[PDB]
Amino acid sequence: GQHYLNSDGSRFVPKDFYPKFSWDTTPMYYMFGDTTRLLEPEEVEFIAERTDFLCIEKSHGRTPLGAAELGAKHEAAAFKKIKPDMKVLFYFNSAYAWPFTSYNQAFTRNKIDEHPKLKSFLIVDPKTAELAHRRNVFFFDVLNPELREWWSTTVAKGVAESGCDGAFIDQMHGFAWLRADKSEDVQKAMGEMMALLKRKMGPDKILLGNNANQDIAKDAFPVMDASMFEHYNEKLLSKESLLQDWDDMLRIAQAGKMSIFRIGVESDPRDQPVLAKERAEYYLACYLIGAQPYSYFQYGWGWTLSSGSLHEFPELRKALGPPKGAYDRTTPDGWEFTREFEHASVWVNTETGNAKITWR
Repeated sequence: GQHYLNSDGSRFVPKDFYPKFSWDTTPMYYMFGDTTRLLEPEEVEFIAERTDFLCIEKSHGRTPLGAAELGAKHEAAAFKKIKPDMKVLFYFNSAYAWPFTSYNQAFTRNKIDEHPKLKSFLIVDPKTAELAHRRNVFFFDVLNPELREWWSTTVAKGVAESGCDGAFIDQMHGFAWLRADKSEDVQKAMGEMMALLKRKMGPDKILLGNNANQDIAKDAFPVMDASMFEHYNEKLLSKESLLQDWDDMLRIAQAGKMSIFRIGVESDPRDQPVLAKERAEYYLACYLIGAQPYSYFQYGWGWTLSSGSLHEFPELRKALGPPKGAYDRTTPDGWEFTREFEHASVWVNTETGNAKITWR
């Protein structure tokens, strides 16, 4: 146990700028924001106790501070006051031009025409010859090289201005379904944009891509340091998808990269805190079956500060310890999986949705 071991027994060698990792208890990642307010010191303390790795969300502190990147700057400093080594990521979406940061302030129905260069970065709906939009939120066009340059510089500027340790990039699809004949170009362009960002952030900055395990992100994945399994709907929590997760988590770890295995019980088949606490054992088990060095669990029922980050799920605080080996698929075509850790025995049936972790 001198070095962290992937489930294939190979050694995981982290980069110097990675967050802390340990198997002592479930390795945790947190991600949260609140448009309406900053964290109270007591809330910073609560989260800081439970994680070394978090991300501030897309709108945090927008109302009190006026711009979401100042929310990120505020919390990054608050957390680092407590744990100077905490890793705090700045959020930026690669697809939706959410107008929550100063950087994106022009991407509104009433301002965009006054910014013709920024407007030219956006997808046009061929059905209207006007900007494509989702409730008047416009769509970056990754096929536009000037957008790739602007966006990657902007994100790097947001990481620098906020004092964050890197970036969480949301979305990898580049709206490929809107230009499906160019899907391969979109995937290639996305990789180009991420490589620009990775370079522009300079050394020692973490790049986490959301859902970057998906084939659509293959050109982006190499320059990423981390990828998140978002489990954003029921299909992604199927027994087949969970087995794919576990396969992907090994591949990610073998690449020296980190994974975030994120669960929002809003996507559970079944009052969210009660449900979340009841399902914690099952979803933790799903993570532990596939867990690797420098993989982290995120748990709650959404993305707001009030969506789980400030609740105690006692399973997450129990001693876990290093895995004693890879999971065992109890029968070759069945959906029961077990795995042993130094302080816990995991059993899960992903066909039926039942699990039991026996804490020793």
